[PDB]
Amino acid sequence: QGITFSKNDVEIIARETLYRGFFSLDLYRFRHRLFNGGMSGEITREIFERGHAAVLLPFDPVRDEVVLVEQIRIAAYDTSESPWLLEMVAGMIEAGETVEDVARREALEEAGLEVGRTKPILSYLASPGGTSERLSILVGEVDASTAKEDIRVHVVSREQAYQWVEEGKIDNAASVIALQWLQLHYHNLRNEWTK
Amino acid sequence: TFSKNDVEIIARETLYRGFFSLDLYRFRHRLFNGGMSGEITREIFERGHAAVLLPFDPVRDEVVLVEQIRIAAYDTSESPWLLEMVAGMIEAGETVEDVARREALEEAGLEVGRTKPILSYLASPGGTSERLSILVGEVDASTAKGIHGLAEENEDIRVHVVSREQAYQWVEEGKIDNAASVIALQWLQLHYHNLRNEWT
Ligand SMILES: Nc1ncnc2c1ncn2[C@@H]1O[C@H](COP(=O)(O)O)[C@@H](O)[C@H]1O
Ligand SMILES: Nc1ncnc2c1ncn2[C@@H]1O[C@H](COP(=O)(O)O)[C@@H](O)[C@H]1O
Ligand SMILES: [Mg+2]
Ligand SMILES: [Mg+2]
Ligand SMILES: [Mg+2]
Repeated sequence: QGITFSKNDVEIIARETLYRGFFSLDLYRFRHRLFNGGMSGEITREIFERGHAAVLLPFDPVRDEVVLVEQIRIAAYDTSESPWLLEMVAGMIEAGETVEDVARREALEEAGLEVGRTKPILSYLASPGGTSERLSILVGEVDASTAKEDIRVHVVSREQAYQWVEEGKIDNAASVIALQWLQLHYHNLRNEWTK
Repeated sequence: TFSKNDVEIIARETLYRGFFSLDLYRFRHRLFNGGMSGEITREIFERGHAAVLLPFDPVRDEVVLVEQIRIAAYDTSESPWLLEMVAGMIEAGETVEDVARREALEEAGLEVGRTKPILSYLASPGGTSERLSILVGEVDASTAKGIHGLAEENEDIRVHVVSREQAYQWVEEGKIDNAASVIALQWLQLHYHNLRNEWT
């Protein structure tokens, strides 16, 4: 069951740089196997390359609270209520860094929070038709009574945060995914982290 | 509280123009301490916006997934073939619901009955403007068969009819790990009881 093909079923002819700045835009030139047999001809796709990221949902299991960070994301401007988004702690992963190391470090730099235990939520591709970006989300144990780019730190109840997902007030993929996951898993998580 | 009035977009400079575009946003914005930032620049991948349809069969408690290659998955995935939702770009002049219903037919051979909005999200707003709007669509999952996709767009698509339980377990196992599908299936895990009642 599940996916039909493997990495061996593609031929990446070229990854040609279209733009080289802080990030990159690459033209992938490739062929790939067809479900009915044989290979495609050459196909090209423009792919935004910005490396990958670690994401941390800071959850206080004693108080049933989430810590959110607020900062401007200018790309949200054209389609959003405001470009200041309420987000998860997150950071890009640089060479040799692990997801958990980045998540724990960014919790301290962005929320002023020390993380205790962590558990994986999931790792997802943000928009794989046009970008390679993968983001790996952890939930991290925090004490939301602990006090601390231009960031403002918010502490809200889990119920409020999830209601803001339902209402569309929180609508960035990382936060939606993490908070939907929390809504599905928080009972067991509180059990585990308050035992 | 800040709003768009607290942002000055000085310019958007097109850095690359092809099928998609890369723009440099040049801007200033207020700071929480009450000042105003210096000039900030961000490279923003501009690819327009998308419609996503979660095909749900409420009689059978089944979902229809589509399988297709996403070459950008190659560097970080076991395979670049992904299990995904029906989805398409919204071209100038189109609307979310019409695109969602049309792609359901083009990509999975599905006629869609009722639809309900799930949510609209920004895929990765640090680097792209892309917003995707997810609908759940009422389908008869037994009608999804075969290979679809338009060869004019080099779409080669296989359909997978599975139980909702199996689809969500694949999210848990990492076998479904693209944002649209994760968001849709997590939403469905939270709402399927009421939705099945609604559509019964
Ligand atoms: N879209 C972008 N274009 C150019 N530089 C960026 C972009 N996103 C992030 N950066 C740089 O990376 C840093 C960290 O970004 P972030 O992880 O979004 O806080 C920023 O302070 C910028 O120096
Ligand atoms: N990253 C991309 N670069 C270039 N064209 C693309 C890209 N993604 C989608 N397309 C266009 O959309 C068709 C397939 O769309 P989709 O299957 O929705 O990604 C392709 O034949 C192209 O015309
Ligand atoms: Mg960050
Ligand atoms: Mg599609
Ligand atoms: Mg299509």
